[PDB]
Amino acid sequence: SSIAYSNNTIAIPTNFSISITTEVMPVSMAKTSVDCNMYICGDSTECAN
Amino acid sequence: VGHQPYRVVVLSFELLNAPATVCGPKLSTDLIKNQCVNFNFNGLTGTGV
Repeated sequence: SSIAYSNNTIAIPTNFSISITTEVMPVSMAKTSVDCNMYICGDSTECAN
Repeated sequence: VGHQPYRVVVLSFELLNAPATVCGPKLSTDLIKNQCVNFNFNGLTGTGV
């Protein structure tokens, strides 16, 4: 971009526009739960012991 | 005893997902369904329904 610096000049807007922007924010994650034996062992009595 | 004949027989087994050929001297039991019951299917021992 070309920007010209001046000691006695100012640029002022003469019109305006309305801009609507989106911002997506994660707020939560899936709640998970696990079981000791059913995962590590399953249904084995000896493995549970 | 070191210098004496010693008849040797080596048995090699294959436990594959194929029809069983050699089985132990166990007795089959009736089928029980819809119950958490220990089972032994051709050597596959497990707990399930």
